[PDB]
Amino acid sequence: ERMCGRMSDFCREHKTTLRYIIWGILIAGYLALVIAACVMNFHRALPLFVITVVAIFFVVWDHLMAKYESQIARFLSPGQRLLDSHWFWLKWVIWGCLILGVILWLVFDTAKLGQQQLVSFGGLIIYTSLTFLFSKHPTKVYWRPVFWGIGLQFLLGLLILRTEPGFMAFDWLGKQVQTFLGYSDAGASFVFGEKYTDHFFAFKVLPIVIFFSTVMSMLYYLGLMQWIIRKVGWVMLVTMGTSPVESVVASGNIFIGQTESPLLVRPYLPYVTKSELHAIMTAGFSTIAGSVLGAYISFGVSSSHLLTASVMSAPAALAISKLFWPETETPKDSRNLLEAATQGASSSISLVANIAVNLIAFLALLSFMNSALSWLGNMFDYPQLSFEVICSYVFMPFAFMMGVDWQDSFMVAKLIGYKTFFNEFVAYQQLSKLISLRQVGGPKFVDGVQQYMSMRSEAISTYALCGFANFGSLGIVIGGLTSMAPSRKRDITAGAMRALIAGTIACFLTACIAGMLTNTP
Amino acid sequence: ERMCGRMSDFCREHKTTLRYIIWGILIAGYLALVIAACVMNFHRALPLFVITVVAIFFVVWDHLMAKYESQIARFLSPGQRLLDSHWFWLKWVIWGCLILGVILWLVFDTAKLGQQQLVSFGGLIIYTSLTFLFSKHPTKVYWRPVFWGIGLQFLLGLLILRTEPGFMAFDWLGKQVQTFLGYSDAGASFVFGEKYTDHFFAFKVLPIVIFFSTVMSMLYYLGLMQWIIRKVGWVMLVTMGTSPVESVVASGNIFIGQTESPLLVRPYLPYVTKSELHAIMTAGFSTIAGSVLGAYISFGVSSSHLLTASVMSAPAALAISKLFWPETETPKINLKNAMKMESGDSRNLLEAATQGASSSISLVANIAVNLIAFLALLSFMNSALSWLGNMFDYPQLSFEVICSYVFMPFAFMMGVDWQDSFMVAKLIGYKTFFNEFVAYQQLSKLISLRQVGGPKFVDGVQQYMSMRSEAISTYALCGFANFGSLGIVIGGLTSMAPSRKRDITAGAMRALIAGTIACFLTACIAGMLTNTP
Amino acid sequence: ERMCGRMSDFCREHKTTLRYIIWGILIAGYLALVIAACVMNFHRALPLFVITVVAIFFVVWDHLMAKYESQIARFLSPGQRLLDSHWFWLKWVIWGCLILGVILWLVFDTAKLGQQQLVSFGGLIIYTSLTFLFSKHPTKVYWRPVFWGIGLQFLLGLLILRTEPGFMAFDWLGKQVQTFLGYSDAGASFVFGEKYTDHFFAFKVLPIVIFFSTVMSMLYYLGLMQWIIRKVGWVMLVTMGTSPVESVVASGNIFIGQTESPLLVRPYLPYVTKSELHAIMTAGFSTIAGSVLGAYISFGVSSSHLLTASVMSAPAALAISKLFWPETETPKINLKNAMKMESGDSRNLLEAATQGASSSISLVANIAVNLIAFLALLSFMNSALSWLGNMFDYPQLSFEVICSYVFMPFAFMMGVDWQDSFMVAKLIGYKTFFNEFVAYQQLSKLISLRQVGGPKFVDGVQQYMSMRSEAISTYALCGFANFGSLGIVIGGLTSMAPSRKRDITAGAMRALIAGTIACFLTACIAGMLTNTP
Ligand SMILES: CC(C)C(=O)OC[C@H]1O[C@@H](n2ccc(NO)nc2=O)[C@H](O)[C@@H]1O
Ligand SMILES: CC(C)C(=O)OC[C@H]1O[C@@H](n2ccc(NO)nc2=O)[C@H](O)[C@@H]1O
Ligand SMILES: CC(C)C(=O)OC[C@H]1O[C@@H](n2ccc(NO)nc2=O)[C@H](O)[C@@H]1O
Repeated sequence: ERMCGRMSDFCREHKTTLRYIIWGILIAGYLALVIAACVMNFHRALPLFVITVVAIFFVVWDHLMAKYESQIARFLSPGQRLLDSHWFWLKWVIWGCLILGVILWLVFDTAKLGQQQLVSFGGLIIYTSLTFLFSKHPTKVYWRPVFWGIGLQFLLGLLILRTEPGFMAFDWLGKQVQTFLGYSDAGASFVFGEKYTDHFFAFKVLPIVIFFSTVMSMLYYLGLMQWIIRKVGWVMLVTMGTSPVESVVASGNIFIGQTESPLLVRPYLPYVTKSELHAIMTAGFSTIAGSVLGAYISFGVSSSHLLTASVMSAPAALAISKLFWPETETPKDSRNLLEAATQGASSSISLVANIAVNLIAFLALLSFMNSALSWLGNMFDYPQLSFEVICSYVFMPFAFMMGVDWQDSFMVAKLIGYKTFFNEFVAYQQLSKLISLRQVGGPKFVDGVQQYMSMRSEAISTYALCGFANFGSLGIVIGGLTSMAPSRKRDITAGAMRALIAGTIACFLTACIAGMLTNTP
Repeated sequence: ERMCGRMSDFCREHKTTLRYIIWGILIAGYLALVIAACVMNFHRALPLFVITVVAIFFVVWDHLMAKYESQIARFLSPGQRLLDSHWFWLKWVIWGCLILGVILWLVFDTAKLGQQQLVSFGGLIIYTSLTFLFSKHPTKVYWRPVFWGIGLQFLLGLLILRTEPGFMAFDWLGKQVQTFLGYSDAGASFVFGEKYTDHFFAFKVLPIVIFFSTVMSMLYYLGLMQWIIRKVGWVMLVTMGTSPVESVVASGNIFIGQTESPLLVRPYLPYVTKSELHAIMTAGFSTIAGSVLGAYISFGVSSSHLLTASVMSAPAALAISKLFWPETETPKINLKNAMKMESGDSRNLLEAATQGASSSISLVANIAVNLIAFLALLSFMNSALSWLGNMFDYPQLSFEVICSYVFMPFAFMMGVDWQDSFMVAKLIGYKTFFNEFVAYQQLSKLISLRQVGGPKFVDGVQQYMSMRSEAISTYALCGFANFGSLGIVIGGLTSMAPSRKRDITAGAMRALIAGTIACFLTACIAGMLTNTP
Repeated sequence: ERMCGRMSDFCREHKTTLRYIIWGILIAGYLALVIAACVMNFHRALPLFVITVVAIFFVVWDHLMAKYESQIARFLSPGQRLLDSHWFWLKWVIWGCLILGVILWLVFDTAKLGQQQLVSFGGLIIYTSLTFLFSKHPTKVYWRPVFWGIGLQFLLGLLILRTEPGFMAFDWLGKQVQTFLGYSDAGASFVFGEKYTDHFFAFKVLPIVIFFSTVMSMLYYLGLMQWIIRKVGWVMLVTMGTSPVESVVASGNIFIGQTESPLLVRPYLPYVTKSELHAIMTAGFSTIAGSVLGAYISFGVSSSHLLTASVMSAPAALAISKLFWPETETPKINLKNAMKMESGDSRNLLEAATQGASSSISLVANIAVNLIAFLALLSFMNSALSWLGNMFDYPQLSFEVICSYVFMPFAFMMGVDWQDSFMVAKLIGYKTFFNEFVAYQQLSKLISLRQVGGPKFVDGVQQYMSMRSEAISTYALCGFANFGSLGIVIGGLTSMAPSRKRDITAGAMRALIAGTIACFLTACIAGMLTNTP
């Protein structure tokens, strides 16, 4: 094999140039594919052209910023110095302008809609105050994230509710995510037989976790996910104090489940601070997944309201995490692709078992609590006593503060009780039943039991229920997070209940703002 | 800012008094609620009133006993001194009186009942004698634990089986255990859908283990379980005279599985002697766990007999271990060290729940895989036996036919009559080679056949057996001693104390036989007390 | 006490005689049973008489070989010496005669069979040359194991395929294995209910794995599989001349999986050379286990071809390993040490069964989860490919429409005709990227389509392929070489021998390619001997 050795030496002589040539050949082939697709039919080939243009623009921008960083920094430094010099009096001007804008908005927009929106605004203020009062570290609170989150959720709500173009983009993104999950559905269909839909959770919801684990492992190996995390971290750090990890988690949870989303930042989980872990859990508890979203738009719940609530939850989750548990402490392996995929698979084999077992145990305990309450009520002539009715009676003032008129406070409180102590699936079933009763028509009160509730109360209830804040969710979150990062086990269980409460309050805040904006048609 | 800090400091200054007052106010409010419930309608509120009275009495009793232990010991000392002084001649009188009482009770009661009761008593004597003969150190035997264990079993059986209020009380306790464990379906149905019943075993029976493990972890963290364990262990320690560590483990094994029982004394596990380790393994084998009790009651097995079997099996295991592998060396664990139990790592409730749930994972996985393998082996064995027996004009030959003749003498000695001893032998064989779940399934089928009625002999094959034989079989099957389950238990124990690995395997096989003999002793006593239909 | 010790000592003195008497009595009883069965009805007792006769013959043969090995070696030595003396000129004559015989066979048989068989032989030559070229050490290649492996494969294929009694024997064995695993399929109904057929894969295919693992551990404890492995390994070692460890491993994979086969030489894994480690990996990747044999035969795959491929894969595996990665260092493992296989440490048979059952859990879990992930990725890939192809007015583009063209040359060289090479190419692609289960499923569907009948071409798409192509595809797919399994093998083997980790990851992909080439060689040899329908 003298010839083989000579050829190997020759290739090694021009190894870099050979690699550059082959990569250039592949790039030329991809560009030829794009150009041919455009030639045959441009409208048909438009998405591939747009994707290619965005990718090439990002590559060029990154290279240019890396090369010309010195000149850009030197040019920008004087502006930063000037801003630092004049901040002392400029902060007052900015705050005054913002207060003036809020006053104008209340005067011209909300006052015209009706009196019920001012109550929504009052509720918003009350909720913020209460969250600050019971915060873990009241003194060490950073108010910039909170105000930015409230303002951002307000703007996004106004961008999705008032304008159709804003609606279209988020609809498109949701469709893409659901289409993505359909693939794990197909794999599970093969492995568990065609009758896998008989056992929905066990044979459908967990294969999603397996597939997402696999893909995320591969994407961390390739290096795209770290680029995404860097870009998101930078933009969010300029716009808010939020750190990159929790910002990315919160953005991901908009369309991804609570159990899947922490896999976005799995490598960083051991080294996150307590506040960032609390923010991760809270962001998980205050959003719903994609498949459930499809099933809820199927039941008859409005699609626009579900989408608006899902999008608005993330800023609200971040603001409530930063207020409820501020950050006092200072922050802070795959040889090839097949290794990435296989390691993802194995991590999944651990995760799924832990999740399932914890969920079983927690639901059993909750049912026992409810049955002991029913027994105690039976001894008092009121066997109907349970968690749901205690919430139907306790939650009425909060429901009224959210904006729903007094008459409909009871039904909204009961729905929130079902949602908190039973998955929001049953809560949305009840809500759709009430919507159907209203649409069919009939007497408002049969004898003394109300049948349905106004349209506006239905919208508020739709906003309030959009979240995975239950105790089964508590179980699956604890199990999954302890499987992902065993080192932080003692820390994960510490902030679980506060995370759950923060998630529920985030849902209530989104509902408060939505009621501030929406009006009965 | 500063005001909040000042308020926090002021609260901390009076933190103890304020917290005590608030907790007392909450307790008083609960008491007022109970009082109001009783006033409104006493009959409905009777359970809550009884629970409150019992809890108050036990709290007061524990507090007083802690307060005046020295005075109690001082008052007791003169009596102990006098008894020690006069024991030299009083021991013979006590022994003679005990022998006379035994003879009188045996003659009158048993001879009135029939011959099967006398046969069961003879079987008890035979089992004890055989255990004594095949003992590790027959010369170095200490008979006091043996006699006291047999006496405690007899007293428990006489108090439950022969007294109606006790029978009703234990039946009620079993019903409550079943009802409590039935709540696992709330989670099983959610996780596995409403069709979870379609796969009965996998999506009903296994989740019960998960729920029980979580509940026991929570109770161990809180400290309710340790209270009962300490009390029963103290009773056994004072009566029989066993060592504190083995007494605590045997008392715990009543309602805790064999795998999780030694975790109570894990910190001191390396320092146990050989005899104590053998007793630990035996007490683990002889008794069943609390999780399986609900499932077995569901099949139709009597709850009173299950509960009585567990309670009587604890002292059975201890006495048989002391007779079978007597201790020949000085123990190294103090009573205070043994009794004290400290949570491994549970700062808050959620951590305890999560830890129990996580352990149930491996438990259930091993259980299911072993079941699959061993039932496949059973089917193959039956087919091969039938094929071999077809050669000799006997195609009915199977595993059951061999087992019925093999184990017949044990069933006959336990007190079962001649004709029914073969079916009990079949059950014993199923339990010995395969875990007791399948044996209990077969027993439930026989019980259902009896209850439904019909011909006792269809053509020439008996369909069901008497009620007394069913009670005896219930007692003789209440254990975890299996050939298949040996390996796992060894591994589990070896995980807790690797330093003792060489010792654990040495006494692993003999503990299984000791546990089976203990089960047979409990069954012998039950057969003696029960009366023929 | 003293009498008991004296009796124990006396029994210890005669312990060996007691064991010998017990074994003699058992043997006499078995012989008496066989005699009774034969005399009652020789027709019914034929199978048991045959089993007894073969068992006695093998026992006698083993005893004679063990006792008189020295005399046999003494007698054989002069002949070997004379052969070595004349070898200098005899080797040319033997080689020329062998080549002449090969040419005569080709001309007389293969040309008459048709052109496709000549193409199959050409493909055999092409595969051998291609493997030689891209070899780790082309200059240092030992050519004896290559020619001897090809010769043994040809001899075995000729014997089984071209002789009817041999063809019937392997069919009979396949049916017996079907029945043996059907026992497990029945035994899983208890755990997963009577509706386990609803979820075919998870609740039928995996219990087969568990039961096979249990049976394998049982047999390993007894010592039969070790006997068979020793005999086959000796047959291959006397001919080829490979090393002891690699011969034993490649001779014990015919029925053992890849993950568990190295346990045979687990103690010596850290001392194996790089070449022998590669041979172990290759023999792992080029054979299937016996657990999956039943399922594949049930789908409709021919049993004779499955068993013939399993048997032929081992010589091909070794020949390809020795061609691809020839040995350049002296092994340090003795033949006596390698052939020795330590029996299971299990105290009894049932402990071994439990150990195997507990071991199977990780294998089943990894299989399931890898299947889920990889099929999800396949669905995503197909969707993206169709989306891209829609832009060029070709939405039919997909993963299989690329595999058909990518792997076509390999199928064509194997001897398949032009028209049917694309379907075999799709099957090869499915087996390479995803496990052979899915490829065999597609093959079963095509065989069912052929058997049912109907139009050969319903449209411009072919429906089913010829019979000979089905046999060739049966041979080519009989392996465990997957991208998905490339990880698990490494993970297990590093667990067995951590010190060798750096070496294991070096020779994994080459081992996988060697396994695939071994499968293709078996397919070529099979296709050269199969006449067109
Ligand atoms: C029970 C099924 C049918 C259901 O949909 O009820 C909603 C509840 O099921 C959990 N859940 C659901 C979907 C998901 N990703 O798509 N992750 C989850 O955790 C979550 O607890 C929620 O409350
Ligand atoms: C499916 C279950 C109910 C069953 O059939 O049980 C048979 C085997 O399960 C072991 N087991 C069970 C429960 C437990 N704690 O609740 N500890 C144990 O060890 C025990 O060894 C026995 O042999
Ligand atoms: C569903 C099962 C039966 C199956 O089709 O298996 C596919 C993959 O599972 C690996 N496997 C399988 C069996 C075994 N011993 O019986 N050892 C293994 O490693 C092996 O990689 C193969 O590709």
